[PDB]
Formats: sequence, structure tokens, C-alpha cells
Amino acid sequence: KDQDRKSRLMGLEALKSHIMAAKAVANTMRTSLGPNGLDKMMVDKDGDVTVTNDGATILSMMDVDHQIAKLMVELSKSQDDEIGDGTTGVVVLAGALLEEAEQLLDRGIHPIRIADGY
Amino acid sequence: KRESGRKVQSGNINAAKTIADIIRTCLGPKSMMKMLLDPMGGIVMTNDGNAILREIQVQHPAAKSMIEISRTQDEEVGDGTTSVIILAGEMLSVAEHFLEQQMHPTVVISAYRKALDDMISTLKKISIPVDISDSDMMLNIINSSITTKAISRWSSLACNIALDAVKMVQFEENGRKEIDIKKYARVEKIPGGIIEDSCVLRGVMINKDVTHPRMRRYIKNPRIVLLDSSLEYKKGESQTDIEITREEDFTRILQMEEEYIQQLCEDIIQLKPDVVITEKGISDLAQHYLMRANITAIRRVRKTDNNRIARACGARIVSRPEELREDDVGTGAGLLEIKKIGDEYFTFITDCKDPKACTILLRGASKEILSEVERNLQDAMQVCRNVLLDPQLVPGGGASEMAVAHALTEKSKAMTGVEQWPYRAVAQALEVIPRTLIQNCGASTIRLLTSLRAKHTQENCETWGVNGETGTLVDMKELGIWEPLAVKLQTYKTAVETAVLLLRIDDIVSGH
Amino acid sequence: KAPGFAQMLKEGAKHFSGLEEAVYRNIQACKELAQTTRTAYGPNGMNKMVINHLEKLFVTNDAATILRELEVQHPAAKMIVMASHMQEQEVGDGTNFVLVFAGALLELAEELLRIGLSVSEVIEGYEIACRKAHEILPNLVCCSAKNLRDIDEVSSLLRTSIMSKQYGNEVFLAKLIAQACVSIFPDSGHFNVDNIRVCKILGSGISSSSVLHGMVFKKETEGDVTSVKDAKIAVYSCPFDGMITETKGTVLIKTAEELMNFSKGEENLMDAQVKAIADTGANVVVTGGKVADMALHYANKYNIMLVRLNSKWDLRRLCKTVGATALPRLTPPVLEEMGHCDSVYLSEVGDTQVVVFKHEKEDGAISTIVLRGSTDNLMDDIERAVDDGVNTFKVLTRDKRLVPGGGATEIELAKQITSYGETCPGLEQYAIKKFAEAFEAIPRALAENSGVKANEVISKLYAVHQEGNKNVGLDIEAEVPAVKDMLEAGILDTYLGKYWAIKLATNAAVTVLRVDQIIMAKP
Amino acid sequence: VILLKEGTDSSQGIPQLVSNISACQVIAEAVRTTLGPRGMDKLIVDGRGKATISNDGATILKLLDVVHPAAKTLVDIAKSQDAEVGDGTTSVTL
Amino acid sequence: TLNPKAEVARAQAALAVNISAARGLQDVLRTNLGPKGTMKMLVSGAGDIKLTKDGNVLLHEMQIQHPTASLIAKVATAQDDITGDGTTSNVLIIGELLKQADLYISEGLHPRIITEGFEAAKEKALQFLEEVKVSREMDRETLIDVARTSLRTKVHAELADVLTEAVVDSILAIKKQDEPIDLFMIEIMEMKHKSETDTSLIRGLVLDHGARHPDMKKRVEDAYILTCNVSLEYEKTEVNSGFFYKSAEEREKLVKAERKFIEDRVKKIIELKRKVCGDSDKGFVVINQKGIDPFSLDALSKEGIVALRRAKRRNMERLTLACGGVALNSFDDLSPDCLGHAGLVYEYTLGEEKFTFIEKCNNPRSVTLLIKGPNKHTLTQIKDAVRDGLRAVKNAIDDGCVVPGAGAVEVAMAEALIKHKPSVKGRAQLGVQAFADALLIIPKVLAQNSGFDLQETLVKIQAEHSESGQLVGVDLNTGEPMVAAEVGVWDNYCVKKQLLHSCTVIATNILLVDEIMRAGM
Repeated sequence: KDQDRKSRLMGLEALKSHIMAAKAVANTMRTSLGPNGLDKMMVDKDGDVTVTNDGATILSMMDVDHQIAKLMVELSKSQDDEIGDGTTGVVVLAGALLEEAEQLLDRGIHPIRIADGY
Repeated sequence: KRESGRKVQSGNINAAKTIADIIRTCLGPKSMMKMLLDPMGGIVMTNDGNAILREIQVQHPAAKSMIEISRTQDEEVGDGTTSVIILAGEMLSVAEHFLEQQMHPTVVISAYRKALDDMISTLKKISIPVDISDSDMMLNIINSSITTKAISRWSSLACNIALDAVKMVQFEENGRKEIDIKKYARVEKIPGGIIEDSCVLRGVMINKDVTHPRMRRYIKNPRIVLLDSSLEYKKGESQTDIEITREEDFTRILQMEEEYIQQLCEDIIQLKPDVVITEKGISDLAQHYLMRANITAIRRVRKTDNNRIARACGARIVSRPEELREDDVGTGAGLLEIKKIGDEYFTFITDCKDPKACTILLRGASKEILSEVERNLQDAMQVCRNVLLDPQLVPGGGASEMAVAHALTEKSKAMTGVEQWPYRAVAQALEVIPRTLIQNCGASTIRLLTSLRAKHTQENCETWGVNGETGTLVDMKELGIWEPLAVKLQTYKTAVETAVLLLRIDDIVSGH
Repeated sequence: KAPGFAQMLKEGAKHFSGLEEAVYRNIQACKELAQTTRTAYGPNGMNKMVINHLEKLFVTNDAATILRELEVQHPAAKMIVMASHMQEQEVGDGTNFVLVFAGALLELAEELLRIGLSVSEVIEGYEIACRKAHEILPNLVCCSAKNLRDIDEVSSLLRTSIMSKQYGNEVFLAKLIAQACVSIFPDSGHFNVDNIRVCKILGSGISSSSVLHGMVFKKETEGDVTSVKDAKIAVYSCPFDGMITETKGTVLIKTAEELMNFSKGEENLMDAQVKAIADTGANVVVTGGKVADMALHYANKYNIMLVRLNSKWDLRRLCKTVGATALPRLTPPVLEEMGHCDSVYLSEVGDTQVVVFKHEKEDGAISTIVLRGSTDNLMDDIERAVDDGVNTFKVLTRDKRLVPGGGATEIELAKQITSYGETCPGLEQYAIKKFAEAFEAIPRALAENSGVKANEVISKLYAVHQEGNKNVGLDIEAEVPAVKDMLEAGILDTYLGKYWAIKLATNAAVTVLRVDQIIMAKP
Repeated sequence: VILLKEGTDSSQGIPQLVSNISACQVIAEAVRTTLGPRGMDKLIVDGRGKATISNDGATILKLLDVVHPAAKTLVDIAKSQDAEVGDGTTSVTL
Repeated sequence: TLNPKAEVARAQAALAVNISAARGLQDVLRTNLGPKGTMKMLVSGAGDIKLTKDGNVLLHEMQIQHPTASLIAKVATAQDDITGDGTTSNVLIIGELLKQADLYISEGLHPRIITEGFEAAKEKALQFLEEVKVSREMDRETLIDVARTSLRTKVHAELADVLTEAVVDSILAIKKQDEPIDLFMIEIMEMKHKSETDTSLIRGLVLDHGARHPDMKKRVEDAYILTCNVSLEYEKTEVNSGFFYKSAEEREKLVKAERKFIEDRVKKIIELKRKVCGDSDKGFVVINQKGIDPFSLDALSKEGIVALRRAKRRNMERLTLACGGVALNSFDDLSPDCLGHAGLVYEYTLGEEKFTFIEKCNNPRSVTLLIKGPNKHTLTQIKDAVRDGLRAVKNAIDDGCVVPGAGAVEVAMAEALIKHKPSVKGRAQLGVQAFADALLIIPKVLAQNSGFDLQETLVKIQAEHSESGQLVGVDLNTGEPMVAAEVGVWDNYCVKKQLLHSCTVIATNILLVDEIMRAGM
């Protein structure tokens, strides 16, 4: 039920919209990568203020409605049990693979074929 | 909000003229009908000029004064009301001398007041006396209201009903010959029978119902006791009710209640009367002593109704039942009949004596006929009242208005000044009465009205009126349109006074 | 405000003026109703997708079902619908006949009224030609039933009635309905459609269906009692549970000790209630609601058979058969309200336990046709085909006369009436010739549903009927426009089926022509 | 004033059959790319907010619940495909 | 020139509004005149469909939107209450009088002169009707022609002959020796599940509630009728007492004590049966209106009594006069003097309920006309046709004079008015000329509904002239002039007499309305 007012995104534009939503998270954390990376301002729902450059802490405090953006956050729980430091470097690397994949979709290459190349 | 300046007097004319323009065709036996749309979609086709203006909502204040004065006229005389508004609207219908000529109102008002005294003196010259001893001459006079009605078959009976009733109420010893229909002439209706069975009862009939089966059904010499106070246990000066929460005290209050009621009822039956008539109500404990004496219990009788009984059977009004003397008796009453007539309880105190009052009994087959016979005899009694006050008749059918219009024209030649112009306008304003009679018939208005003025110039003004049914010219000595003088005098005095009252108001101000 | 509305004096009811021709727009309403059911006529009729008022998806080609689901709000269109309700009386077929034929009369009546003929002459023209149709119809009777009560003959007649309703099952449903009908026929005048009750069961397919005697219910026996001859049957719609009085009866449960007391009390309440049933001598109890677990123990304790029927209509069938009413309270001991049955036992057919209510001593017309199907939508339509098949032989309980089907009589009867209209002078010949052309609507609607050109079929039918060859109807094929003999094919209709159908459809079109204006009124 | 349907939506003929054909292609379009072991997946979120990810054709058709009457027919055929076989619902629908 | 929140028409346009209202109403009701006319549909809005040609029903029941046309609807109500027929021809004449007068009013003629022409023409047409009526004695052959003429208009010309013998026979039985006739002596009943052609006579009265018991006799040849208002069901204590009980069982024991008063009265019914005609070939019937206890039904059923209960007021009223049983309010006064007599009493079983037939009576002074039909609205249409047929025969027997129909009288009156010179006013002849052409609308409308030409039909019937009396009328089937007296077409005298009085008064008052004012609207 509830077929009316159902948000649907399909076609080739659906992939380019998912990449754009993923690049929004990667472009945010790429400035905080490294020891000289700039910090981020956090305003809690209760009014608290904290400042940290830690990437794993940022992803936990970011509230994103988009579904693909939520998948990027779930990756932090898996990496923190291993590295816990360069977690930002994985999000930046994930955003670079999708950004260069946008140029390949214009050439007509199938997405599964692109994933096999990586 | 408010109006000031010449607009008030110019507005009062259009307000009075609009109300008059409706009923212009309601005058005469051939008068046209009208149609009223109810808010729910109903239609009322009545041609009565009194009912039309009663249901019409009028916004302007002067339009209300036109209706309120006409309603007062209906109380005194039930005829000629439509002619009052037509004349009151025609005298104000000429605005030339009011505004365009720039004449001051008091100059015009002085012209109407001088013309009013001339219209009165002219009617007394052309009038004719009447012999009130002959009932045949009174027959054709009353037939003016009886014509075009369903009582035309019983018309011969309808004349004797209104004639003998008013002659009883008339008291000529005082010198003013005062007659009051609303009290002494009081009428009630009797279900059952036909129109022929309707007669004139000599006495005062009471509609009080029979509460208990024990009463006097028929008496040869009734006895009536009149007292104002009600029969009840004596209370205090206030209306506070008696509340008793104890049983021992209930026996003390009940004993006082039974003692005083039995004491007053004992002095009433000491004279052994046939009935007890009280002004106020009667309780249940008092009726137990009335049914034991086998006498009729009558209550709720007003002061005027009791004053007529005292002069009939020779009764006397006493304040309290304990003070009743032997002077209060019903000796001289013809009969006492409580018998049911037409499935309703009636009481007949009727006798052989004339206590300046009577009672009209309306027989009929249905309530629809009773309502028709009632209203037809009401104005007929007022016709009898107007004739007995001033036994003089004037020619109708428009001959009276034209006879006065000829006298005003001839006298205006000797009048010198600016008042002669509005003084002549009254003579032409009286021509509206014969004009509507011809227009309703269908004949040409200009041709007949012009030849009518030539008749009053040469021949006598007492004759040569206008026939309403045929439309031609006929003398009023050969036709029964002769009308009482008291009606025409009251009509002209009201039409002029109303026209003057509206000209005197130059401003309308809202405030309290 | 002038100018005012044309012809409307009453309650704002739309009144068509002279140039508006109120008669035609009333015909237009009845014309659209025929177009909906015109494509459902014949064995090739298209299925209709119907949404029930309960938002259930139903697919059926039955015309009577469409008129129930589709609400007809037009007054003049209700007259044809009400004529269809009278069509279901005295015969169980001919519903599609009235809807198509009554519309055919009104479509051709529009052509006559445009010529300027009076509406009164059109009315008199149909009533005269209708009497000629009732005289010719007996002469068109070819063969009649042998009245042998043989399954081969009984199943051979159902081939036509089952056709146009359930296709492809014509062979199977012919013998199944025949076995149930041949049981009652030995009883003279006792045959009734209400005596044969149909009970549908979810299963593999129609091939698994069978025929049984008595009243067969799909619900098994809750008790362990196999067979009992007890005639006392008490139907109880109240479910079995703890007995509660109609008074207050407040039960206060505080501690676990009292919880076990009132728990055992319900076992004692159900004990005395079932005991009162065995005291009256009733070993058969029908339950409309659920059944408690403890009630199954007392049922076998007193050896009382228990029947659990969840359907409400299944309970009303017992109330009008054995006469056992369903009381609101829990097992009232009333003998007067019970029923009577000669034989009661549990049976198994198709790997399913079924309960059988029949009369061994008394003959009875009671019989039950068990149906099986995968889809309830397709299985319910089979029940509609059975009622039309059983009602077909309810007419043959009267005089047995058969007429050819497949539009064979429609061409033969239209050819004879045309001859009488030509010999009859005056202005009545116009309405008679149009009455004969109204018969052409059936073979056209039958050919269009089969994918065959209509004008080609009508041309061939007049050629073979002109030479004197009767019994020639329309052959049903997609690629073959030609025709074949109906008598050898086994397609035969009912005499009284056509007789009452022509009479009712005639008066339905006449009444519409009599009403020239529709006016709304207020109470 | 007097109307037969009174808000009743009904249509027949050729346009009604063509409208049903276009509705059946929409149902087959969703499970179209999910055919095969290497086929792409789908993401469906319910009212609770959780996302379901899989290429299974039987699971996707259950979550769609299309209100179109002709679309419900193809959905019901997939349910009968599970009882008889248990796979191939994507192939039958497509 | 008017007050706010109202409207007034000062000029003659107020008269033109009323004329347009009559012309609009004339065109609506002109199509239902005659048997060849069409029918109007009555939709109550709740789904009830009613079909009738009666003018009184199409007016009184249907509310008209236009205010002026509603007054004419109230006139047809008083029109049907007197004669019972002619409501359709009443409106058609009023519409034509206002139409023909509009030609002269537009020329400047005052309406009062036209109204005087109607009064002079009404007296001339009324005196001419005196010579037209026929004084012949009413017999069975004439009443059939009067019945067929009245019924043929309200039916399909099918049930006519079926309803013809039912209406004529019901009137002849209730009137003997010039006795005043009352239509309340005839009862109308309706049954379902039967064809419309099954309507027949009922000599007795049809009762609603029958007898309930397996042993009730389906038919009883002879029996006596005992009228009772007493209820035999459970009743409280008749004497002075109260409810004294120590349990629920003791309260039921007082029930048998209270029932003893009724049970002893039930035995009195059995005693009276055996005392008066309690032998074989006899019976007894209980017509008691109130309810009867089922146990009392069993005691009376074993004796051969057919019990009745839960009756109505109109039923017991007719059973009192027909059977002769005196109303008995207490069984202590039970005596054989209150017993009546009745013939064969049987209950005909329908497809649903059962009704009781008291028939085969000597002189019950009551009968019943049973109507049968497939639907509800068909029963209503037939019931209206019966009462319209009864008043047609009643007026024909009461007034021994009948007049020819088929528009023969209206054409004959139009000729005498044209040859009549004005007896009152010279200009009053324009009203006579307008009233003369208005009487010709009756044969014109009959030509339209028959499908013929309006002009050709009127010229032929007017061209008929001879030395002796010749009365011709419009023939619907042929179209040629036809004598209505020879073919058995007759109308009542009071109907034609009332139309001249009603059409003159109503059309006059419409021309007498000078202005239309809004009061409170």
C-alpha cells in the first residue's frame, strides 16, 4: 500500500545521484585528513559543543537521511575494530573511486563491469 | 443615518405617495385585487386595504405614520379607511408649490387649515336628514357593507341584528348619546345551526364551562350574586406559599382552610341564590360547597361584564362574600339555561329588561361561516352607530367630493394673496375619489370627469355622482350609495391633519 | 430572470423540450446498459473485471452478477433491470436475452420517431407483432425430451446451458449435475432448486469434484462419534466456552487458589449444559462458533456428535430443512426448537472428512454437489453455472419442448414476422418490420464475440433459411464464418425459456416508450 | 442531473486493454534487471525506515503491493509459482 | 418605488408573469389527456417510481417551483374532491382563457371588461348544457359504457375489460331502492405474486391476520360470528391484590391464578359453541381483535374454531355491520344474542402470508375489490383507476343525466356562443369570443395525442350540421367525426357543470391581480 507520494529514483540518473550524495560525505572529511587537518564544530541536540578532528567521531555525529549516505556511516563500525585512525582515509578513497567512476559512465560502460575493474 | 434640508419634505412626499399608490385600485366594488409573496412562497390574494399595508414592511418613518393613523381610524369607523390614505397622499402629491415655487411651509399649512373649515361647512349644506324610526330606510344604508357578500340572502336578518343591538347600547339621557360596542355590544359565536337561526339575545351571556354535573339547568326566576373576591383560604399580605413539614401542623392548617371557605360559602347560600359569579378564580374546596347547594359555579368575569349583570337582574357588587346583603338578588331574570348548545357550555341570564347592553348570538354551520358572518355584522353595527349619532346622509359615488370641489373653486375668486394657489389645489385633489371609480370600471377617465364638472356647475350638487358598476353618470337619489356624514367628516379631518403633520417635519434626527 | 428555463416547472428537475426529445435521451440511457452486457453473451463472451463493494477483485462473465455490482441509477434503465429480475422467475436463463433485445427495440424505435411517427403507433406495433411471435414459436419446435430420466439424455441437455458460462468444463459439469438431478425427478412436482445445495471446497481442480447425497459439509466432525440415527438436532450459534448468565455474574479472581476454582467451575458449567443435551435425547449438536478444548471431552463422554460450522448461511440451511433454530444462549435445553433427521454420519470423499445429513426412511429431494478448485474466484463462478443448469431442468418439469440455439430460431422467427408485416397495410407495418430486425441483434452480438464479421454471417443465414432448411444456427469458430446444423451438434434451447423472455422484454421496452418525462418530487 | 455512473469509473474496448498492457510492463520492469545470478540488486524501504537489499524476485513483488487490479494478477501468479516449484518467479513475470 | 428587501411590479408586467405561468403549466399536462396520451414519472428521491396519468396526482403530490402555478395546483385539489374527474381539462381551459385574453389586453382593453364577458358566456353555456344531457334510465349496459370511458384513460386499454365488470358489479349491489350510496362500503385490497389480470370481486372482507395452529380448518361452511374486544393473552390481577412471592417460582404460581380469570372465559366460548349449533356440519369463528394466548389457541382449535387476533380498527368495523355480531367488551355478559351469522369462511394461502375470506353472505352491506399486481407501483396505479371509476359510476347513478364525451359538448357550446349577441355590454363580446375559442382546446389536444393534425380534425367536426340534433366528436383511431352517443362514449353531468364554474372563477382572479409584492421575502 501507500503507492502515492512514493519517492522513486531509477535509471542512469539514479547512479549519478548516489555518487553525488557520496561525494558530499567524502568532500567533507577530506579537509580533516592528516595531522594538520582542520577541525569540525559539533552542536549536540541538547546544546553541547565539542570540537574534534577524529573521523570516526564525525561519522557517528552526522545525521544523514539519504540511504547511501547511511551505508558510508556503517563502514566506520567495521574499521574501528582494526585501524581507528585512517578511517577518514577510507571515506576519501571511497569518494575518489566514485568520482572517477562518473567519467566512465559517460562512455557507456556497465556499472558491474566497472566494479570488476576495481 | 439622518436627513436634513428640503430632502426631508421631498422625501416625506415620496414616502406617503408610494404607500398611497398601492391602494388606489382597492377603492370601489369593482376594486382590483393584489398579490403578496410570503417568505416561504405563499400567496395572499386579499383585496382588503387594511390587510395589505399590515403585512408590508415599510422602512421610512413617515410611511409608518401613514399606517398607524389608518389603524386608529379602523377602531372608530370600519369604513372609508382606504379613502383616507388616498386623500392624504393626493393633497401631498403636488410638490410644485412646496419646493419649486420656494414657498414657506407655514404659508401652505395656513391654506389647508382654511380649506378644512370650508370643506366641513359645504357637507352640511348638501346633506339630508334621516328618520331613524323607520327600519326600511336603515336597510338600504347597511346594504352598502352587505353587498358583494355571502350574507346577501340573510341581509334582511342582518339589518335587524345590528339595528336593535346598537339601539339598546345607546344612552340618550346623558346628552352625548355615547355608544360603546367593545363592551355592551360584546359578541360571541355559537357552533351549530344555520345563518337564519342567528338572533339577538337580550342579556349578557357567559362562556364559562360546566365543571360539575350538579347545577341549575332551567330556572323560571334566577338569582344572581356578584362579588369580586375569590373563594380561597385567607393568605398573608405577600405571595409566600405555606410550607408545612409536620403532620400535626397540617391538621391545624387544613382546619383553618376548611373553616374559612365553609364560612364564606355559608353566607352566600343564606339568600339561597341560583348561581355564584366571582371575578377571580375558584378553588376546588370552594366548588365542593357550590355543588352541594346545587347551584352553578361561574368565575373569571371582568368588571365590565359584572356591571352589566347588576343592571339586568338587579344584582349588587359586594367586595367580600361576608358582606353580602339582601340587596343583591337576581329577581327579574327571565331564565337560566346552562344547556349545551353546539357542543359548548353556555349560560343565559337573559330577561325582559334592557341593562344598556345585549349579546349577539352567531349561529352557523361551520367555523368558516361563523368567521364570515361575524366580521360582516361588526362593521354593520358601526354603520348603525354612526347614523344614530348624526342622522344625516351625504351623496356617495364621488358626488360628495365633487360638490365640495365646486364650492372651493368659486370662493377662491374672492381670495386675494399668494395663498390662493394652494387653496385651489385642494379642490383638484378631491377629484381622485371619482377618478379611481372610473379607472377601475374601464371607462375613459378624462371624458367622464370633464362632463362631471359641468353637472355640478349647472344642476344641483347633491345629485349626479358616478356609478361604480356601470361607469356612467347617475343621480344619488335613485341609488343607495348615500353615506353617513360622521364618516366623511372624520375622513377629511384626518386626511388634512395627516398632510399637515408631514409638512411640519423639516428634519429627521436619530437619537435617544 | 427572463428568458426562463425551458419546460422545467418542478423541483429543478431537468425537463427536455420538444427539440431536446426527452424520449431519445431515455433510450440513450438504456442503450448504454446493453453495451456493457452485450460482449458477455455467448461462449466466447469477454470476461469483466469487477471490484466488489468490499474491495474484492472478482472476474466473471455472468450478466446477473454485473447488474448487482454495477449500480443503475437511471429510472428508465431500472425497468429493463427489473424485467431481468422477473426473468429469473419461472426460468433460470435468458438474462442476456432481455438486456440485448430490449435495447434493440429502443435503438430501432429511435429511427421510427425521427420519421415523425407517433409514439402511440410504435407501441401498438410491438404488441401486435409480439402476439405473432407467440403463435409461430410452437411451429419452430423440432425435438423434445424423451422423459427417460437417463443420465446420457440428462447430461446431453446441459451442454447448452453450461455453455456461455463455464467453457471447457462443458463435458465434465454435464454428468456431474445430471447425477444430482436424476435423483429428485422420480418425485412428481417435488423438484426444487433449493433442495440441491452446492458446497465449494478448496482443492486441486474441478476434475476432483464428485456428487454425494444428503447435506455434505466441508467441516469435519469435532467429536469421535461415527454414525448415529438420532433425529434430535440442536443448532447453537453461541461458541462453546465458560457459561455466563445474562445477569451480572461478576467473577472476582484474586489469588491463584481461587483462579483454579473458577477454572474448574467452567468445566462444571460446560458439564451441566452438555448433560442437559443428553437428557433431552439429542446426540447431534451443531456449533456456529468455536469449540472449547474441554467441550470435546464431554462430547465423547455422553456420546454426542459435534458439528462446527463457521459459515452463517450453512446454519440457515439447517433451519429451513430439519427445522432446528439457532438459539442465542449457550445450549438451551429446548426440544421444540430442534430438528428431525433420519441418518447422520461422518464420511470421507477426496481425502477430506465431510458430514452427511440425509433421510434414510423418508425419500427426500436432498442432495449435495461437492466442488473442488484452486482459485476461489474461478470456483465461485462454477456455482453460478450449476444454478443455471439446475434451473434449466426446473422448467422441463413442465411441458418438454426444445428449440434450436445459436441464433437459429431468431432468424427463422424474424423471417416469418416480416411476411406478416408486408401483408398488413397501414402504419403498423413500420413497427412490425423493425420488430423483426430486432431479432438480428442476437446473431450479430454472437458473431462479434467470436471474432467473425457480422454482415457475412447474417447474409448466409437468410440464404439457407430461404430454401427451407431449418435448424441452422451459427457455428462457433474463429477463422470459419460458415454455419452448421444445430440439431446434429446438440445445441438446443428451452421453449418456455424463449416464451417468457420475449414477453417480458416486450413489455419492458413498451413501458419506457410510455414515459416521455421524468420529474422529481418531494415527500 | 440523473447520471448512470455517478462517479463510477469504468472503461471498455481497445483503450482498456491497452492500458492493462502498459501496467503489466511496469511490474516486469522492476524485476527485469534482477534476472540471473550476476543481476543487479534493489533497495526497498518500508514505513519503519529499514532497507531491504536483494535481487530475489519473489521478495520484491511482495513489498511493492501495487494497487492496480491487472498488476495484482501477475503478483498472484508468482505466489502460485512458489508452491508448485519455488523459483522462477522473475522469469514468469518477465 | 419600493421598500428595501422586497420587489414590486408596477406596470402590467405583473399580469404577464401570471399568464406565462399558466401557459407553462398548460404544456406540461396537455400530453397526458386521453388514452393515447403519454405518462409522467414521479420520482420521490428515495428511489420510488410512480407512473400515473391522473391530473390530481401530478399536481397535489408534485411540488411546483413557480409560485403562481402552485395556486392552480390547490384548485385541482378542490376540483377532485367534488366531482372526482376533469382536473386535466380544468388546467387546459384556464391556460387558454388567459392566452386568448392576452391578445385583447395588449390592444389596450381593460381586464375588468373581459371578466364581465366570461360571466355572460358562463350562463349561456350553462343553459345550453341543459338541452344536451340525456335523461335515459341507468342500466347495466349504460354503466359499462361509463365505466369503460373512465377506465380507458387511466390504464393501458388491457385491464379495462377486466376492471370493467369489477367496478359495475360493486356499485349495483350496495344501492337498492334509491338509497343514498356511499363509497366507504367498498374495500380495496392488494396482493402480490399474481398477474395484473387476476383482479376480481370479493363478496366479503379480506382480513390481514389469520389463524395460527396446525389443526385450524382451512374452510368452514357454516358458523356464527362473535364480536369481542377482550384480550385473551396474559393480564394482570383483575381484582384488588398484589404480587406476593418468596422466589421466582412463586411468582409464576400467581400467573396461573391471574390466567384463571382468562382461562374460565375461554371455557365460556366453548360452552356457547356447544349450546347453539354444536353438532356436526357446524362451526364457530372467533373474530376477536386483541391477542390470544397460544394455550387458549389449542383449546379452541380442537373444537373446530378458526381463531383471529391482532386485527385492525377498520376490519372490526366492517365485520360488525357485515356479520352482525355485537361488540362485547366483557365475557361475563356473553350471550347468544350477540352472535352473528356468516357463510363459507376460508383462508386463501398466498406465496407468503394468509388472508381470511368471510365470503358468501346474504346482505353484508359491504364488499371488497381485490387488486393483484407484480409490483408495488402497479398496485398504486390500479387503485387510483378504481376510485376514479367508482366516482364516475356513482355520479352517473346519482344524477340520472349523462352527457356525450369525446369533445362533443365543448364544440356544441362554442357554436351557440358565437351566434349569441351581447346581453349586457357592447364590449363584453370580446370576452365571449375569447371564452368561445377556449372551449375548443379539448378537441385540439385529443388530436395531438392521437398523432393527427390539429386543424384538419377541428374543421371536420365543426362542419357537421343538420336540421335535427347532431353531436359529433373526435375519433382517436380514425380521425373522422364520430357520434359519442352511438359508440357509447358518455361523461357525467356534474363534471361538465363544475368545469364551467371552476374555470370561470380561477381565470378571473388571475386577470384581477394588478401588482405582485413581496412581504417579508
